[PDB]
Amino acid sequence: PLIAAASVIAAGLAVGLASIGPGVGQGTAAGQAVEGIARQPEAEGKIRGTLLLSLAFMEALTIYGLVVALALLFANPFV
Amino acid sequence: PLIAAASVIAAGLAVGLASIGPGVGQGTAAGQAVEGIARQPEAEGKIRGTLLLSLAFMEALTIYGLVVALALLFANPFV
Amino acid sequence: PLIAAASVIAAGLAVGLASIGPGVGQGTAAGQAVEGIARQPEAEGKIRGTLLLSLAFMEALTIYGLVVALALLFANPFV
Amino acid sequence: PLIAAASVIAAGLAVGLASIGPGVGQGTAAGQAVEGIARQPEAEGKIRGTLLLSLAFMEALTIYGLVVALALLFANPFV
Amino acid sequence: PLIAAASVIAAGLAVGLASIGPGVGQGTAAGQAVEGIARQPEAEGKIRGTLLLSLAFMEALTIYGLVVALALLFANPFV
Amino acid sequence: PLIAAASVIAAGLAVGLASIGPGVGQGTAAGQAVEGIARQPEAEGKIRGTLLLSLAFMEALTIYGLVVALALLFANPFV
Amino acid sequence: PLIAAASVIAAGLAVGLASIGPGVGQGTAAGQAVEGIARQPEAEGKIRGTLLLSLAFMEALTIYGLVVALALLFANPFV
Amino acid sequence: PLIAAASVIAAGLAVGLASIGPGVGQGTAAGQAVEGIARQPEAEGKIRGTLLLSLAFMEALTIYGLVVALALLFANPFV
Amino acid sequence: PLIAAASVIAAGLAVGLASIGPGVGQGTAAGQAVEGIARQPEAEGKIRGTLLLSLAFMEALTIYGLVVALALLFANPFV
Amino acid sequence: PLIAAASVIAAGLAVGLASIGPGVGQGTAAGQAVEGIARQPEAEGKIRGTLLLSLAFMEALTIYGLVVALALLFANPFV
Amino acid sequence: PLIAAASVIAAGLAVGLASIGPGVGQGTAAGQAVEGIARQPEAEGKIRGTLLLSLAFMEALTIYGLVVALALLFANPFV
Amino acid sequence: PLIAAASVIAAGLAVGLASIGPGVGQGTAAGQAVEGIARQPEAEGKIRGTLLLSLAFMEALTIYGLVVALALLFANPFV
Amino acid sequence: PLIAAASVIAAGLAVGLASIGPGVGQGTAAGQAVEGIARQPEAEGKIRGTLLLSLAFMEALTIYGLVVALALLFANPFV
Amino acid sequence: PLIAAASVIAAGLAVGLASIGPGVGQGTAAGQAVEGIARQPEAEGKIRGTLLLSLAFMEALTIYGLVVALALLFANPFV
Amino acid sequence: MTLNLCVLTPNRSIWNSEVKEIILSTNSGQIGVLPNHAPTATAVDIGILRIRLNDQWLTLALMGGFARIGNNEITILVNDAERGSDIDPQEAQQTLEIAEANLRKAEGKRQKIEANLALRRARTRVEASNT
Amino acid sequence: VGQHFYWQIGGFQIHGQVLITSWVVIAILLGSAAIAVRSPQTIPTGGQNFFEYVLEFIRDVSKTQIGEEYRPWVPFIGTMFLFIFVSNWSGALLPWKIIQLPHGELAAPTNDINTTVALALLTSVAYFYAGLTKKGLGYFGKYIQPTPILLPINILEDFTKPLSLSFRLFGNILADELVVVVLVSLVPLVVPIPVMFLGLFTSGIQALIFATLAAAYIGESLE
Amino acid sequence: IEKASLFDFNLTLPIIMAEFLFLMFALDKIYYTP
Amino acid sequence: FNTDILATNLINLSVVLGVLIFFGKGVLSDLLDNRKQRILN
Repeated sequence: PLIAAASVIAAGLAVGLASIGPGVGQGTAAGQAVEGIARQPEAEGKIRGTLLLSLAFMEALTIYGLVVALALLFANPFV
Repeated sequence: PLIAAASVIAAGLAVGLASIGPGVGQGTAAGQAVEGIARQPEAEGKIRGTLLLSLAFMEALTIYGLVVALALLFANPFV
Repeated sequence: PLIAAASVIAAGLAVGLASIGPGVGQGTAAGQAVEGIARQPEAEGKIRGTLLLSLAFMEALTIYGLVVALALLFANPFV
Repeated sequence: PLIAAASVIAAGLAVGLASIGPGVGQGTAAGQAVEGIARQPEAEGKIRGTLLLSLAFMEALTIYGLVVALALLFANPFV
Repeated sequence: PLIAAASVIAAGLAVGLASIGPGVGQGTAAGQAVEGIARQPEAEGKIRGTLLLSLAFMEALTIYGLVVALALLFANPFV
Repeated sequence: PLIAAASVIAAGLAVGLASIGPGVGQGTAAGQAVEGIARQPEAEGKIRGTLLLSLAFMEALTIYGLVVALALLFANPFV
Repeated sequence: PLIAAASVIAAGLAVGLASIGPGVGQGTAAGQAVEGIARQPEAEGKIRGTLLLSLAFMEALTIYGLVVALALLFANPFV
Repeated sequence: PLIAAASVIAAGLAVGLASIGPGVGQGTAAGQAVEGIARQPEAEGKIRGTLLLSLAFMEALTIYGLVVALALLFANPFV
Repeated sequence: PLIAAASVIAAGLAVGLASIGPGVGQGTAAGQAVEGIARQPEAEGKIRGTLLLSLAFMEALTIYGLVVALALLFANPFV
Repeated sequence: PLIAAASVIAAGLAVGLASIGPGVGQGTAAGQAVEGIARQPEAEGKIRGTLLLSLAFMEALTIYGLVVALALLFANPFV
Repeated sequence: PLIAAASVIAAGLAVGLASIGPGVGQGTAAGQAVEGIARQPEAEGKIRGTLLLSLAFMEALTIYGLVVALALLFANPFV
Repeated sequence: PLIAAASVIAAGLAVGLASIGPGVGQGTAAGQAVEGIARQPEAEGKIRGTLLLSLAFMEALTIYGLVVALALLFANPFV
Repeated sequence: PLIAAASVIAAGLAVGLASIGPGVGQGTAAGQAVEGIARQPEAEGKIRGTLLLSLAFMEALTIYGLVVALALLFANPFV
Repeated sequence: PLIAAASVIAAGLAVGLASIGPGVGQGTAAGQAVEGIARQPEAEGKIRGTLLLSLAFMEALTIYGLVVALALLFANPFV
Repeated sequence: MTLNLCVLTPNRSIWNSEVKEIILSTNSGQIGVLPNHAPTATAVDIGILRIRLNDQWLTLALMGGFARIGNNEITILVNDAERGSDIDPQEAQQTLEIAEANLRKAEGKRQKIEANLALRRARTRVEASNT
Repeated sequence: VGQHFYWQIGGFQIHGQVLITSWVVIAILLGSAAIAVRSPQTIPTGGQNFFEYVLEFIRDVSKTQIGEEYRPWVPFIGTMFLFIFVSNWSGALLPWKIIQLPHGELAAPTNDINTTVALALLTSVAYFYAGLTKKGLGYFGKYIQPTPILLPINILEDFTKPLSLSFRLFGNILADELVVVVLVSLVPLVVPIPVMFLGLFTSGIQALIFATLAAAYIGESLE
Repeated sequence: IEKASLFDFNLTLPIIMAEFLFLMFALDKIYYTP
Repeated sequence: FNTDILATNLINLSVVLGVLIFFGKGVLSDLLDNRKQRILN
């Protein structure tokens, strides 16, 4: 009843909020990564390795909110 | 009853909030990716590969909020 | 009763919030895409392809909030 | 009763929130599109095509919030 | 009773929120449109056509919130 | 009773929120319109026509919130 | 009773919110109007006419919130 | 009882919110007015007249929130 | 009882909110007033007169929130 | 009972909110005052007098929130 | 019952909020780390070591919100 | 009972909010104070005196929120 | 019962909010630390020592919110 | 019961909010302190002394929120 | 008592008599100078200058460059400058017409750049001649 | 008004509307093509330059997206463009609310998602076929080559490309049709024309984007 | 009779995936290849 | 399976398909014909 209801919402806001910051973060980083490639195409190999590395670091941040959301929906210990 | 009601809303806010950050993020990245192409057209092939790669990384962030929203609406374990 | 009421609102906020970020995002990207065209008209063909590609990536973000809003209003499993 | 009341509000906030982001987005894009025209009048034909194309992409974002608002007010399945 | 009360407020917030973004949007666009005219007076004819075109695109965004507000106050199907 | 109470507030927030964005919008536009006049006094005739045109477009945005506020207070169909 | 109470608050927030945006708006416009005068004193006559014109356009925005606040307090039809 | 309580708060928020925007507005305008004086001391007479004129226009914005606050506290028609 | 309780809080928020904007406003103005003095020490006499004049205009804004707060606490007509 | 409880909180938020703006304000002003000293050490005597003068003007803003907080806690007329 | 319900939500918001700041933080840092690599490719080895070091420092911040979220869901002492 | 409960929270928010602004304020001021030292090391003695002076002015702002928090927790007149 | 429920949430928000600011703070500092390394690789040894020192100062800020969160969950005196 | 519950939360928000501002503040200051070191390595000894001094001033701000949080949890006079 | 102006061409110092006001074009579009101005450095666009000292203010068209303004002092580096009174207006107008005609014909990526910068040069010559 | 539709049974139920509507799409495509193909001339005659410029456009998009080996996939990406474009434009412009089905409105093949997730599975089979054709059978793009701990993101990424590509096209066509339906009840046909224009403007683009994006996934296989 | 009930995921999706791939192969042959 | 008749579904579609076929045959024949002329050249 109430326990399930609270958990479903906690599952909604966990993944809802998690994407706010990194969604913005990856944006500036990628865009700024591209501008540099435009400036120095010969450096594309160098730039891409870091850019891809960064997104994974940023991408996970929303993974934690995704995992907890699922642990709330599917493997929920409290119901 | 209450469980279903909470879940439908959790389904609304999950996809509602998820688009906030990346919606802004992809914006700056793409726009800044274009400006660089304008500056260096010869680098369009180089720039586009990164730009497309970045959006997928950003695009997923809203996918997690979309998936949980559907897992709330359709394959909801709690109702 | 309550289930329907919650769902209609979840349908309102899903499409209400979804447009916030990308609405801003497409703005900066497009405007910055235009400025570059003004700077380099000869690059208009190059710039437009990316600009159009970006908006579709950004445009969908609000599509997920639109689809869930409709899946809430019309094909609602919970009522 | 309650179902109708929730729906009318969901109809108010859907169109209320939808205009926030794109309202800002079209602003920067258009204004930045004009500045470029001022800089390069000869490029006005080129600039306008993209600017008009962008606004339609941005303009729709508020259309989804307008359509759902009407589908809430007029063709409301739940009342 | 309650249905009417909810609708009147939905009518207040619909037009209340709608003006937020475009109010800011038209501001930057117009002001930036003027600065360019100051820079290139000879381009005033060119600049104005786009500036006026943009405001209509921006102006409508608040029209949707105005129309729904009236459809809530006057031609309200739910009361 | 309740219907009147809701409407009076909807009348307060309609005009309360409407002034937020355009209040900021007209500010940047006008100020930026003045700076350009300072830079090019000979262009004052050109600049003013656009500046005045813009404010009317911006000014109305708060008019819609003013009109609905009055239609709520005075010609209120629901009481 | 309740009707009066709602109206007095609607009278407080109407004038409370109305001053937010234009308070900021007139600020940037005036300050930027002054900087230009400092840059070009000979243009003070030209600059002031626009600056004064702009503030009236901005000043009214808070007038609508002031008028509705008074129409709520003094000539209130609903009590 | 309740009417008085609502009014006292409406009196608190009216003057509380009114100072937000203009408090910021006068700040940028004055500071930017000073920088110009530093740049062109010989223009101090010219700059000050506008700066003082602007603050009065900005200063009133908080006056409306002050007056309504007092009309709520002291000459309150509703109690 | 309730009337006193509402008034004490209205007294807290009146002075609480009033300091937000001008607190920021005086900051930019003063700091920008100092930078100009550093740039042109010989203009310190000129700069200070305006800077002091501005703060009083800004300082009052919080005075109105202070006065109403006291008129709420001490000379409260409603209790 | 309730009167005391409301007052203690009004005492918490009065000093809680008061520090927000000026806390930021003094920051920019002081920091910008220092940068100018670094640029022109010979002007340190001139700069400091204004900087100290400004902080007192800014510092008081939080004093009003401190005084009302104490007048709420200690010399509280309403309990 | 209530204890479990509160805890599940505390588990949702803990990981929901934690990602906001660092999500933005890693973004600027990484993107700015890439731009520098584009500017100085020969410094890629130097830049990457710091960039990777920084993300771990930033990455943990969301780890604390992830750990507490799990300690709330799984090893919850209070249920 | 209730009086104590309200006071403990007022004690939490008083010190919670107080640190927001000055926390940001001291940041910009100090950082900008350092950059100037880097630019002019010979001016370190001059810069530090002002920087330290400023922080004390900023530091107190949070002291008022700390003192009231303690006067709420420990020397609380109302319990 | 209620005491435990309040504490678990206080444990969620303590670590939830703590990461907001420093998450952003470390971001700008690190990224700006990297850009400088890119500019002056020979200074990498010098830059890193400060950068690492800063993060620890910033990192703790979230430690206090982590510790109190645990002292709430595990060594909770009040249950 | 209620007193303990209020206090535990006041303990959560005290340390939760305290870290917001200084978390951002130390960030800009440190990062800007590093950039200057990169610019002038020979000034590292000078820069570090101020940077470390500043963080302690900033660091305490969150200490007050940490201390009150503990005085709420452990040495709580009201329970 | 006043700020002082020295405008100078690569071969010839043109104006070194000192004035109460000038107002000059720039790439931002327009600026004005009055005495004890803050130190500023503006790249000046090709196009006319207007200088007021005392009774009389006159425009000499000048062909772009750099303008710094220090304490109590302006110096303007321009690659070519002419007094607007010393050019006879009609001849300048004729030159402008010739430039326009050549521009209308002129084609190709460098050549237009030359045509465009020459017609921009010619058009500003009459605008000091008339003024 | 209605998102309901009528099934036809062969022991299992399949929607009647989508089969009939995509049949009209197949007929209009083969009909105009086999008109344009019968009498080729060295210099493009009237009406054949349009089909020719279509082919040129398709070649260009595939080539940009794929690379030097664009010419084997040109019929596939050309069908992804033409079937989706003609699907949306047939749903927009062919007047089918005159026709009354037993149980549902007939608008487009893409309105039922089934079409959208089928076309997404066909681009999935396409880029899996390119990746298991040109590259080693042992591994394709999915290998966690860059980082071993990049596997979870990468595995997830494969699932998402067909879902986003399946969903965007489907949601967009359906959303546009709904607006035309939800507008029409409120008002008569004259008011809604601009909206339909806007939807018609997206109706090609979500086609084109699909084909473009589909071609791009082929490129991610071939590297 | 029964009311609307859309958002159905029956075997129709599979059915018009089949009719669509039939369209793509048959229309491939008359129209596009020739 | 059965046909559903109503004059709401398609009147909006006829105007669109007419506008697109007319202005599309215009700009499409112009483009295609131009390309053919270039090949002939």
